[PDB]
Amino acid sequence: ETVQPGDKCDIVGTLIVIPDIAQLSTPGLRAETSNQSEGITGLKALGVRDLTYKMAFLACHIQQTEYLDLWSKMSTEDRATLKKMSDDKKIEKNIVDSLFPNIYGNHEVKLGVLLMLLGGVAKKSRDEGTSLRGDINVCLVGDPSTAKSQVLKAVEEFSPRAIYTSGKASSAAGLTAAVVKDEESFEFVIEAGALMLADNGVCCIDEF
Amino acid sequence: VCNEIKVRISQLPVEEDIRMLRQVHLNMLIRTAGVVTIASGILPQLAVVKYDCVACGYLLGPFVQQNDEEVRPTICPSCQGKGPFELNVENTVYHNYQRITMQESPNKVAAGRLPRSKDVILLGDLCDSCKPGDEIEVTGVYTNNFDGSLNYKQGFPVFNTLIHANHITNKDKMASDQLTDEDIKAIRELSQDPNISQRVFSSIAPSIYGHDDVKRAIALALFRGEALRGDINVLLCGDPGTAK
Amino acid sequence: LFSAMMVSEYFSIKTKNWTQKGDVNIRHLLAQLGITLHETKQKFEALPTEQRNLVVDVLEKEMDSSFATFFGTLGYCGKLSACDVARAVTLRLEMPKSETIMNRFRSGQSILRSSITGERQDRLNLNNTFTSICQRTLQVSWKTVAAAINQSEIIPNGPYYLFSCSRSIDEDMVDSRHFLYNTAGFMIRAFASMKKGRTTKPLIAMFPLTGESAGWLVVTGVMPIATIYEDSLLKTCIGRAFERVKKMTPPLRIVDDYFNSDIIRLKSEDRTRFIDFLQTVFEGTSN
Amino acid sequence: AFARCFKPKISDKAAETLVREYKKLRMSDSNNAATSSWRITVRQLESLVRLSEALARLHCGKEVLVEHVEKAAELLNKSIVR
Amino acid sequence: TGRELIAEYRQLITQFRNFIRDFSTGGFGMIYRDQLKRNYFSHEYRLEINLNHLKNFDEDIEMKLRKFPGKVLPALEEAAKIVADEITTPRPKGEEKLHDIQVTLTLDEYPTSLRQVKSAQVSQVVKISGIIVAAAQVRSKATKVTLQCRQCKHTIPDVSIKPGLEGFALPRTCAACPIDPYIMLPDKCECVDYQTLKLQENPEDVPHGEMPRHLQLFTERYLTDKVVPGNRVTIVGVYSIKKGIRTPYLRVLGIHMETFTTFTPEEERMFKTLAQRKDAYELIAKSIAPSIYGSADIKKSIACLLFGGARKKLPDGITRRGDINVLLLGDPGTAKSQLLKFVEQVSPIGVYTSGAMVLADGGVVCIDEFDKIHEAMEQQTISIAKAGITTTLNSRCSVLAAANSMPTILSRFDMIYIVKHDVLKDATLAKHVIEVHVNASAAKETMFDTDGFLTIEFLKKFVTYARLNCGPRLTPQASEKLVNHYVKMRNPPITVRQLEAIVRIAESIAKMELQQFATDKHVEEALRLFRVSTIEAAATG
Amino acid sequence: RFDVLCVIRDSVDSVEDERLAKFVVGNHRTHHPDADQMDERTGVRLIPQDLLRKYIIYAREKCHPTLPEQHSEKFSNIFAQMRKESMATGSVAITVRHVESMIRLSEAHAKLHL
DNA sequence: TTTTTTTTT
Ligand SMILES: Nc1ncnc2c1ncn2[C@@H]1O[C@H](COP(=O)(O)OP(=O)(O)NP(=O)(O)O)[C@@H](O)[C@H]1O
Ligand SMILES: [Mg+2]
Ligand SMILES: [Zn+2]
Ligand SMILES: [Zn+2]
Repeated sequence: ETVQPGDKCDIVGTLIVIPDIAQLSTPGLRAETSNQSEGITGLKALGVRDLTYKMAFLACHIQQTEYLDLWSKMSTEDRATLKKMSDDKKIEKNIVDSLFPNIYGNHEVKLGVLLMLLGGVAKKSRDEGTSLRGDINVCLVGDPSTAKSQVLKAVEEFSPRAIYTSGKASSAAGLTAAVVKDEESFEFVIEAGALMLADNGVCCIDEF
Repeated sequence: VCNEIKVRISQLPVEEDIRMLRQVHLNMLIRTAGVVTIASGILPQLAVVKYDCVACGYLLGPFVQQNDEEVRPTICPSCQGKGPFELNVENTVYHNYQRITMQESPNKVAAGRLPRSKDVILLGDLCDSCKPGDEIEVTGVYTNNFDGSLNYKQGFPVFNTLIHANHITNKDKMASDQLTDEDIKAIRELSQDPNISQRVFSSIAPSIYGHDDVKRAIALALFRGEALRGDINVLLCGDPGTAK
Repeated sequence: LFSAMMVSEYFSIKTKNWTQKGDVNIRHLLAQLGITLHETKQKFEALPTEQRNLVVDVLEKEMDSSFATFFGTLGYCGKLSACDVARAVTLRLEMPKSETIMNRFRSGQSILRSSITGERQDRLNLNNTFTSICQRTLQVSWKTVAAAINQSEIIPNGPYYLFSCSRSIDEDMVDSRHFLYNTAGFMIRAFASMKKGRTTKPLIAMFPLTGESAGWLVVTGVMPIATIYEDSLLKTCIGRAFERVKKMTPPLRIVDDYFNSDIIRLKSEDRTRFIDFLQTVFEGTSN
Repeated sequence: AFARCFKPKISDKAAETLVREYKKLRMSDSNNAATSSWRITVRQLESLVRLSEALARLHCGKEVLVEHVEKAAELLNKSIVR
Repeated sequence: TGRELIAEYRQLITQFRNFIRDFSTGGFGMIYRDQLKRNYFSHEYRLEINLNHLKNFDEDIEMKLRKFPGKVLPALEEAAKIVADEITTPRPKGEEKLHDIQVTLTLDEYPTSLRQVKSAQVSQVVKISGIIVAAAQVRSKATKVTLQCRQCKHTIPDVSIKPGLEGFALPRTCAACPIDPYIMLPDKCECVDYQTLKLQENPEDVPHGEMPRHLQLFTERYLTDKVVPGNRVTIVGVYSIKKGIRTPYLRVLGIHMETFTTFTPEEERMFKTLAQRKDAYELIAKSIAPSIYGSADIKKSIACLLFGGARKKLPDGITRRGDINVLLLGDPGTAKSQLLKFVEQVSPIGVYTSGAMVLADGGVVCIDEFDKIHEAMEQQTISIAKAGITTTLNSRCSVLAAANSMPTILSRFDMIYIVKHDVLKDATLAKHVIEVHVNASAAKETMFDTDGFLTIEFLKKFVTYARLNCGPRLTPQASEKLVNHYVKMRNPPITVRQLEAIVRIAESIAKMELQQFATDKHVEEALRLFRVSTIEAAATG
Repeated sequence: RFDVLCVIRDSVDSVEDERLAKFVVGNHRTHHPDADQMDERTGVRLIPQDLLRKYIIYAREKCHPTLPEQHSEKFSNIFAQMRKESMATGSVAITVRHVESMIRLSEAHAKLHL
């Protein structure tokens, strides 16, 4: 449980082969196929049945590929550079001109999307259970060839947890979260869709 | 009245998430919390069993019913042989049984994760004590058992796990609608004053300013006509943002 | 047994069940005596005989009274008690007042004859009489006393206490001597148990009538609790007090036709002058 | 990534400025009630507070100042006008 | 140790025989003996016993019967069989066979809550109350069976099966031959009826904000087909677990229920007295809906709708309809729905609603909100041909319709009204109606009614009497007027549909007087009603 | 099916905008995670909320108002006046349902004073 | 379960 859906990871380990263990009968276990493309034949436990195999990776190590105490801990280089950035009085222009270098004009749209990346402070009522939403929502409408898809693609490239979708190639199951059932197991399970993989992040919908 | 007094134990100091239980906690006492999603009906389960010996009429037992077994004898000692067996209707004992499913609270889940869930078993006077949707807190023993079909499902010798409940607190139990003599004296002293109608009307929703017609309609609708519908029905229509 | 206990005078005064704590008090009392709630709340016929004898012994020792009575048995039919048959006959004789006097007499005669036979229809009539009006009369009397205490209807008025209603709960029962005597005797002791010093005055009670007797009141009274009787005879003087109120001038609209002198009918308008005249009589005997 | 750990509070002059700017927005919409392309309700104040908090997070400020409310109102007006 | 159980069993049979013979209410009244004799000669092989009478006779066997019913109850049934043989011998020739008798029980106690049956009460007698929610078809269960071995053909006869929802296991190997060799003969076994029911707890006893719970019931022989869904019942039975977890069910031992076309000479004389009265038609029209003011011609029309015309079939096979149909138009108020509810209550068969058209063969349907079928009205049939189905549904009824306003379907209705400046008369009506509602608030605080109007229970019976008995025709002199009226109106929208509607109304008026024939009087009143109703639509809209 | 209908119309105003804005900003400013009373219009005392709940619970189950016959004279005349004015206006009529609603409201108002 | 296609209302 050190990793979540939507993460991108490096794994170190070994490649292994696992059998179809339901075909065998031994003391303590009879075969599930008897209770309820050609394989290997000959074993005492395989009376008439046959055995086949699947690949699997046996992980030895997994990791993802990429507050005052934390501020103290990022001590020399990060505090120097970030404090100079915080002192910069034209940081709004200097950030938007680096986030969107290929787009001319549209200063209002650039600033609004930059504020959407930061967002407000979410607050909970102390006993009612109600809450005040801190997330910001932005919509773009305009004529053909006005760089709407360019802006959305740039946001999804920059942000760490952002996802891009098209409205013509999506379903209500795949957009946010979905129900699935297993066939290794047989119980029902939940798939985290694109909105939940972009939880605490940005979901971009083109051709809404 | 009874045969045995049970001891329930509360305020155990260490809490665990459902998400964080490991093989360390097997056969240990733990406390968790969550939301009920599914509950079965109440059913009787075998507790203590005795059997007849068909060969000589001797009564075999008692056998305390274990958790996951079909307990039976094999030899009757009074005839020293493997006589046939029947269930003794007259001396078998039962108790109530229920099974529920509990999920992690949505408030406590971190970023982008899915909540986990466990099954909980209730026996005796713990049955029928909660509904789906209730925020509850459970104290019990965390245990494991083998399941060959679960082994065949996962492809590895995994084990099924459960919690046997020992104490429950339901956080969503409403307050008791019972009044003390002090409360009834306060109600009488309030009712004696002449300005009581305007007190009630204006003191409903004190943050909202004006709209005394809506306030009086709500106030007279909280009380009821005597009855032949006795209920007084109210409808509001208004522009968005008008605090309706 | 639970419903039988909760309307009696003794257990109501002991547990104060017109207040909020009554249910807790009776549950603790049953736990002390050693009787289970299920035993009290199932029907008394359903218990086994030894269990019945044990429970009756415990409650007899708790109530601590010298009462004894007669029992009649006939064949394999159920045993009856003379006290229970007396209550059934009384309530078929005296109620409702809208029926004619000969019909009420014949009804009481039929109920009395039903107790000395084993016939199914007769015993069914007797059990219906037990399980409707005999229960309902006790419940209405208890409700009257509880409402009186909880809403403070009883006031001092000089040398006596006065009780008056806004409405009577059931006007068919108000004109019965059994109802009036039992309710007033319960009410004075319930009122005197709440606070000290209330034992030395009589109580006067008034009930209103509506319909064909609209504008009339039924009036009766009970002697003080602290009175000492020189022997067992239970002498009273409140009917004599009402009778001497009637002789005063200018006259009042009093009806005095009953064979019992301590029950009268009074016009609603003459209530104030009646209160003043009765106070004059009790003060003139105090002098 | 660093700036989103900040949780700025609302200062007194910022609260006064929020009241004044909400009044300005609703007044101008009422002056152009038959011709404005989009209505103004209570929800715009929620959006204004969110934009002010985001600007405070951009400048790493520990409190919302007057300037954050002013520039949030300016950006909101420039988005609205149609 | 089987001889000890035999001694116990024969002792129980002796005691139950003594109970059935000796219990008495005094005198020569041995009630169970007399009831058993009367049932046996009525060919009902059953008996019913009160457990409190049994407790007074002997407490011990009653206590044993409650706590061990599966052991003790067959002894009681056997004792009943023995006593019946003693009572009825010597039986006549052809009746020598001794029958088998079912014993049922009653018990006077408070019922147990269905949520509060303790687990200690398994295999004990309990009393439960509830509502029957479902009832399955009757099926057969085997009581005694004959077994035969597959290979060597050795037999085991009269193997008896225990009651309830219990199976039984066959012998594993031959008694005189592989694994499981015995088979069951279909021809040499005994069978009895059984039925399964489902019981719901009473909605009064459900705790606040919860759904009711359910229990399954098993019934046998004379206790089958006694109940229908919706019935309220109290049941005495054994609490059983169905064959470490099991589901429960109740095996029923006793059920207690908690709940036209035939006339007397008194009823016939009452009907004929009303028919002999001169003001009978006006009296019935006044008796329709007395709580609603005015509307005299509309009430007369509703009386004509209730009684209807005659129904005819000529030698060529073409039938002629007897039903009559009425439509109401105008403002949505003025107690139209209350009039429809009154007709629903008074009619011998009928339905109120906003398919539904089918369900009233010989009855009356009231349709509210009609602005929401032409084949149904004229042909008394609807038809369909969609993908993969073609059928016709046929049913005969009269229709009363209320609208709030197609010109096409107006041809299908015999009478039409427009209900439509009341305020001065409405002041007196407001005084009367508000006095009625304040008197209803004060209330909140058998031919005739007290006010001279006819009662519903008499009116419904009288309509059901008249429909099956009157069947009138027209006189020739009555027929002569309609021809001249038709020709004059048509040659000064006149159609044969309207002519036949007028004929039906005249027959309907003559039906109420219990006449052999209709005359010029009934024709003239029918013409007045037709003009007053129909010409409103010609004048308006 | 509704005894009472109500309209809540929007209106632009400096004073109501100020009261609403100050209330909402106060809600944010106090719900940040680390961060005898009388009515204005009348001076009339408020009731504590749980005591008002207990008041309603007692009044529902321990009080049952009676209705004497004499008030029919007021209800009937006012109904006849209202219905006559509505029908003469040529509008939606006032009917017997409104008499029912008036009786229900009077009973509830009696229950308020117990 | 969810997804994709062709006939029917
Ligand atoms: N302000 C701009 N600066 C630079 N390139 C621009 C600008 N506006 C439009 N373009 C160009 O317009 C082309 C279309 O961009 P695109 O992202 O598809 O806009 P769009 O509005 O989403 N088109 P469409 O999806 O059909 O509505 C690209 O080649 C962009 O480089
Ligand atoms: Mg694009
Ligand atoms: Zn043995
Ligand atoms: Zn064989």
